Amino acid sequence: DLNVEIVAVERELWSGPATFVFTRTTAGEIGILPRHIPLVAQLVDDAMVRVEREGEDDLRIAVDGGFLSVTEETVRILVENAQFESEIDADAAKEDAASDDERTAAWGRARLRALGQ
Amino acid sequence: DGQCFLESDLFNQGVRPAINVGVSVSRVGGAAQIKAMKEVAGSLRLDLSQYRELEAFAAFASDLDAASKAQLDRGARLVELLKQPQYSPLAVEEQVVAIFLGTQGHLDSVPVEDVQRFESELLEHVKASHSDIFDGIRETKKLSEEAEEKLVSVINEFKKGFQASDGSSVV
Amino acid sequence: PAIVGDEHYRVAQEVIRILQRYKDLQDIIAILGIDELSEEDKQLVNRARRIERFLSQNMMAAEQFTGQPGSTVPLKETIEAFDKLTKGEFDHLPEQAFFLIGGLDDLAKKAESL
Amino acid sequence: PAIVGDEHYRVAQEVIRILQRYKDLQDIIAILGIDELSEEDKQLVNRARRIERFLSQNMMAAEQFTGQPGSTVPLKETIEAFDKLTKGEFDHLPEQAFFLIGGLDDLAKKAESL
Amino acid sequence: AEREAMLAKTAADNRKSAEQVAAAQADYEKEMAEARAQASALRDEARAAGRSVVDEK
Amino acid sequence: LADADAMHAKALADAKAESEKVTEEAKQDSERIAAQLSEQAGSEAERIK
Amino acid sequence: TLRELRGRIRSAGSIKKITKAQELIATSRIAKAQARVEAARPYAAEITNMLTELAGASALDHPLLVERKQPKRAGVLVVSSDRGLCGAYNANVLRRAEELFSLLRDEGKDPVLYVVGRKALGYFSFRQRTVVESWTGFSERPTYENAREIADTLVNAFMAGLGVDELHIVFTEFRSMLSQTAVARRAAP
Amino acid sequence: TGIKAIDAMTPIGRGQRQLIIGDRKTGKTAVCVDTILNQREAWLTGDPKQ
Repeated sequence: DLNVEIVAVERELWSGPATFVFTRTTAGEIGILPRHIPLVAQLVDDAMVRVEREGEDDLRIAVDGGFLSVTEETVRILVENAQFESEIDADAAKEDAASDDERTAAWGRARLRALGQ
Repeated sequence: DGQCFLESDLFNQGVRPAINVGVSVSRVGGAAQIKAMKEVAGSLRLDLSQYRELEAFAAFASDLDAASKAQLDRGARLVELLKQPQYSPLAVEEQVVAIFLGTQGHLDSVPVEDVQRFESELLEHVKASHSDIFDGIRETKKLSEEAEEKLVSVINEFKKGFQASDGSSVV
Repeated sequence: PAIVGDEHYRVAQEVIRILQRYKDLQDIIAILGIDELSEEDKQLVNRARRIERFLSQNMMAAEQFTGQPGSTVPLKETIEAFDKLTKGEFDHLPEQAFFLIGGLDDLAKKAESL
Repeated sequence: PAIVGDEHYRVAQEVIRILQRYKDLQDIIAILGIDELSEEDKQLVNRARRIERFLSQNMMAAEQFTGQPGSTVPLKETIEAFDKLTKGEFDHLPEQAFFLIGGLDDLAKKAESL
Repeated sequence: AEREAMLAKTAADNRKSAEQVAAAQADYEKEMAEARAQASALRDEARAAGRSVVDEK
Repeated sequence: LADADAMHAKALADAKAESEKVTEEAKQDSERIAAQLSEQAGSEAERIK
Repeated sequence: TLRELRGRIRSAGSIKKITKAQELIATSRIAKAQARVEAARPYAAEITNMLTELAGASALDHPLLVERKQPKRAGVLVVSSDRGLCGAYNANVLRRAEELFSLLRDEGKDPVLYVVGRKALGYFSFRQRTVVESWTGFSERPTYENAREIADTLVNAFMAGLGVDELHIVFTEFRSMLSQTAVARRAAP
Repeated sequence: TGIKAIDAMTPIGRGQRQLIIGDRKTGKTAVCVDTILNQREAWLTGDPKQ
């Protein structure tokens, strides 16, 4: 059985139970179910998270420079900055993805990906 | 030939009598003060004035060096040592021992909440046995080497016999 | 300077400039303490407090109160000591090292007692 | 403690201490609200609020307006009441239970009827 | 089972040895502090009995 | 473990022995103080008389 | 003169109000700062846990874990205020920094300075030792974007070896509202 | 004087003048009454010099 945390350098940002959570990493896109091996992975520069559990319908997220840690009993995701799909703005994300600064372009794409595009 | 300036701020804080050192002084005194009292108290005026300034400073600092903190804790225990109740005049043979306790540092194991009781029980113990200290001081005016060692042999037996209102027994 | 010579008079104006500036900061010092001063003023007040305490002396007449002996400091060792103080040579020594002390040799000894 | 008993002097010095702390904390209470205080400071303010209320009395001047008779509290009952109140023995009662009340038996009567 | 129990008993007895040395110090100082506090309570009772005869007289 | 338990038995015997010395000294201490306050009671009754 | 003294009582009676206000504002801000410390704490614990696991699997040959062949220089980051009125806070930081310099120069390393806050940047503008880089606008409200840049600049200065053989941080460790001290930590190697 | 503070730090010699200056209700009278009460330990001895 699983419990999940999303954590930011300055905040315990969100936590719930978990039974499916998915992440995309410098190794590829990966899902995590209520029993999984212990894992450490680094999320891509333009990275998004989707979090799902037996209690309710899942949740959709944008992340900057994230890292992931797993053991079958507990999962934690560790973030430089995070923004929920309910709080990302399409005009701001599209503008950032057009920028010339590499981290701002990646964060633009991250927010566009949480916006389903 | 001097003043015993009694400060109303110290009197309301409960330091009684409220002798404000530095501005209090005696300019004839020190000639007439008996030799034992003059040996024990010979630094006590200066040690209290430097305590008043050190406290007025350090009350608004986070932390301080161990030598200053030892001087502060000595000073706060000397202030609790010098206060006494009304209509209770001590004989000089009891005063010099009461100041020996504090100036020589035997109060350093005793917390500021118990120090006045600690001296009050010790000065009755030494009035009940080991009275050759008080009698010697009265009959020769001098805290001789053989009275000092005989006093320190008794203060340590009393320190093991004593218990503060909070914390442990003394040593 | 025509009567005491240049080296005395220079020192006796540097000492007075310092203590004057310290006394003209005393209205701030009384409220905030030292650290709220600027660094060119805080440098000054640190030596001013040393100079102020170093103008103390164990007098021959003080022996009847303090029991310590009395000291005599010659004019040349007086000028030299305040010349070195005002040029900043002693700012690493604590204020308690300067109280009631006769000359530079006795300042050194008292500093090593601390 | 020479003219009044040692118990009276101790109780009055403790009531003053508790009310002195609260008269210092009233600045924090007003600017930052009660939630800014620690568990030990809110445990003190709970006693202090009740102590300053329990100094109020239904008195023979107020009989003119309220019709309820004025009350006399004996000295021994007053000392014993503030000794128990400063040691916190009534903290579970609301502040309204302590207003305008004629001693400890009467506090029980208001508090059970409230 | 014997060879495993020999090392199990050796390690357990060593752990209890360190615990029993600690308990020797802790019991020694606990008895000493309780006895010294009882001496202070006995003197203090006699000082209050002394005060009671002073006011009685 | 026999050394440690021997030290526990020794320390308990030492503590009871010196505890007996302290409590015997306190029996003297309580008489010693009670005598001085009895002398104070007689001196105060003499002052009133 | 009475006119002067009446003016000075009016002055001091204004200052007593303005300082009592800023005692109560500082009493608000220590609670907000302790909330942000305890909110940043669970990440620091989990990154330590993750780094312990990776170091368990790693060859450990990462540059920040190994001593330079010659101890040429040492970085000191000094953390200090922009606002005044902080009392001995900057006096304590700057005294601990000058003690750290005495130890480093006793080993033979000359310190090179990185500064956070305007007060220490003033102190090392008066005492003639250079600052390599500074930051000022955030000491009372630091944000991760700031610490990202500081830690990048420090790691670049360590990996450059114009570079440092080791680096340190000097700051006050908050341990209670009533007790804090300046402390010196080696952050690398 | 039989006050610990005064006989330690500001000793009153015979034929001294010692000013017990202070504010109102500060124990000025209580220091002098303690000084006068203390002398009974010497008055019981009949010699005019103690």
